[PDB]
Amino acid sequence: FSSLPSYAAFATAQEAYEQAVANGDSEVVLKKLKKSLNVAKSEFDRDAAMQRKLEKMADQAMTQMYKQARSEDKRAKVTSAMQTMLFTMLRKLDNDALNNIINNARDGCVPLNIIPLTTAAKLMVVIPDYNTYKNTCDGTTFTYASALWEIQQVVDADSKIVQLSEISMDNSPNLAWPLIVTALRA
Amino acid sequence: KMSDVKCTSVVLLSVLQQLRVESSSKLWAQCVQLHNDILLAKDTTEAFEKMVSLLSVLLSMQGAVDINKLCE
Amino acid sequence: AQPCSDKAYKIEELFYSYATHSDKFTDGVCLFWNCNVDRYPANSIVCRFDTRVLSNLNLPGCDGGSLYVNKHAFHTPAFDKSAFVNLKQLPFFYYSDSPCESHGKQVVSDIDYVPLKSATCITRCNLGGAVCRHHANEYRLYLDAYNMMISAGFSLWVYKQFDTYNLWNTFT
Amino acid sequence: VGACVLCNSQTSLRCGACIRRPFLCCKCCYDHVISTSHKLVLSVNPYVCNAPGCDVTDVTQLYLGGMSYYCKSHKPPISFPLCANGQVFGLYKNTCVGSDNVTDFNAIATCDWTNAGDYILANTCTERLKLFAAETLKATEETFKLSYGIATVREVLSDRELHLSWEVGKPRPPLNRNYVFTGYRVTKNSKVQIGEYTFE
RNA sequence: GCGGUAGUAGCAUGCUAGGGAGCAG
RNA sequence: AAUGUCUGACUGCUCCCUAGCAUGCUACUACCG
Ligand SMILES: [Zn+2]
Ligand SMILES: [Zn+2]
Ligand SMILES: [Zn+2]
Ligand SMILES: [Zn+2]
Repeated sequence: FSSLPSYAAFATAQEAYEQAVANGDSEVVLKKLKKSLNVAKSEFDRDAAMQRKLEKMADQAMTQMYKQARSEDKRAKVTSAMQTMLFTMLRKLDNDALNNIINNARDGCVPLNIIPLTTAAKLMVVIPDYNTYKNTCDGTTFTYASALWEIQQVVDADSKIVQLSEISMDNSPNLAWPLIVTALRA
Repeated sequence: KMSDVKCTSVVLLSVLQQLRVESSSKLWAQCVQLHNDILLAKDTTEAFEKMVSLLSVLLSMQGAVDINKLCE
Repeated sequence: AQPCSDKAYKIEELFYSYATHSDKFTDGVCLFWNCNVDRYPANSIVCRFDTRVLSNLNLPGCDGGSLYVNKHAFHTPAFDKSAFVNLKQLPFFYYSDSPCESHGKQVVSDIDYVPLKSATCITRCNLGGAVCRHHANEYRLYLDAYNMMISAGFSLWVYKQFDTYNLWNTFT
Repeated sequence: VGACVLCNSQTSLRCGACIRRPFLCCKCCYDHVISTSHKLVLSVNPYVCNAPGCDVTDVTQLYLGGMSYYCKSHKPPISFPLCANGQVFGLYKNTCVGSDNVTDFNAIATCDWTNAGDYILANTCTERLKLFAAETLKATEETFKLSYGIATVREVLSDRELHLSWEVGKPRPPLNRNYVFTGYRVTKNSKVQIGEYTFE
């Protein structure tokens, strides 16, 4: 606690007391510079004390309002923080099936149920336009989730069963773009 | 490594539940089943196939626009 | 204890031990800087690498000490407390002595560095502001550096007569 | 703590007398306080002399003496003027841009929104000042037309229990979170505020 | 030159109370 | 137009923060004997 006028007062008191003890003065003069220097400490300790109290009070007020702001701003944004965390984790995993279906979905191919695991249990998929059909459904086979599937039925957006060979690049505009494929597990 | 699978499965179930999926009933039962099965698995492969089967749920809906976060 | 060909006439061949040389170097101040010995003389400055810290660099050596490998493989004995019985820890600070960021007059007429002030950056502008923005950035970076070193596990110590008031007094 | 709503340069300052309390880089805040009626700036702490009763809310009359803020008649022998060097004593002072046509916002802030020309002004600036004029126009509406509020306390009861009374006939506004009032205690002397206050 | 009481500050211990948290059956 | 409210047991121990009171310890000042 230096930036005090009481600091100047107390320092002058110390300097004068040092002069009194170094000049070889009499007995009562040092009592004036001891009673005044000790009243000086009884005021300087006090003002430095109260100022450090107010300082630490403001400091804990600061830490409290900081805690509050942090907590509330985080509670605001869970619905997005969770999603970004999930996807960085998924990308760090690096498996073939996961990435296969994530890329199919970012293109437009999404399932319509839970991907089953047994060799029975059907599986339905939405195909957006026919290019991905070229990159995927080749003949009676179907590759999804890095596993093999047998196509068993196709249909476009207006619920029309669509024959297999019926589809091609030429006849492509003759079908509703969102085709639907119903396959089984190999 | 397997711990990473368990951990991401926890996070995925949390996301699903906060997307109101528990409103529907049988679907939430299946999701809880797969999550609790993954948490107790011992080998990595079957845990991975349960993981993909369970992620298929989140993919089957249009609440999360993956084409945004898949920007790296 | 291993002097080079030259500098031998400078660096006398000495291995230290508080069982012997404790009573000779009494004048001035020693400096064990990563030279790991037994308990240190009461007027020393030491930066001894802690061993129980973990990371990917240091590896489990022997015995109860670890092998710290980043450039040249350093082996360090087991960390013990009875080495610093004559010393104390070093409280962080940031001494400095240089000109002030004076976009104009050098003294009291140049500040424009808005800082809520620290209490330990004993710089050259600690009046009221109180850090020439120069020293502000310098304090920030040096704080980060100290943090990173101590996170990589280096424990400093100092003689018990250390103080901070005296540097302030040296400023004026 | 934010970005200069004109310059995007990062600002820790807000315009007190201004209705939205926006972020203005040291140069932009300087320009507003010298080009308008706004002389109050809001940062981590409100800018005012901290001598007992010294209600110096003019941004141009404050000087950083010691650790507290001071007027001229209060600054200890160690200080300097905040409002100087074309910028204000505000964080990120070096990374300040200073908008060229602050007259835009300077007019959007000191208007009444009852004239169509002010609407033309809002319609005829950049998108940032467009949304700023939007917020300030809705703020002018709510502060004028949409409900109101002055009340004088009758007596204190406890730390959070208080007798009030509005002025008989004055608009008695609803008591909600989106309704706060500037708490003024006038000693005689000392038109000092005690903060912002919602009631229920 | 001592005692005493009164004050004030500093410091400690303890008890109560209030709040936040952790583990256990 | 409202506002407002949503399932959390019984114990035991422990750490942290704050407040109060007394007590206890020490110093400074004052009065009187
Ligand atoms: Zn400087
Ligand atoms: Zn600006
Ligand atoms: Zn304004
Ligand atoms: Zn003043």
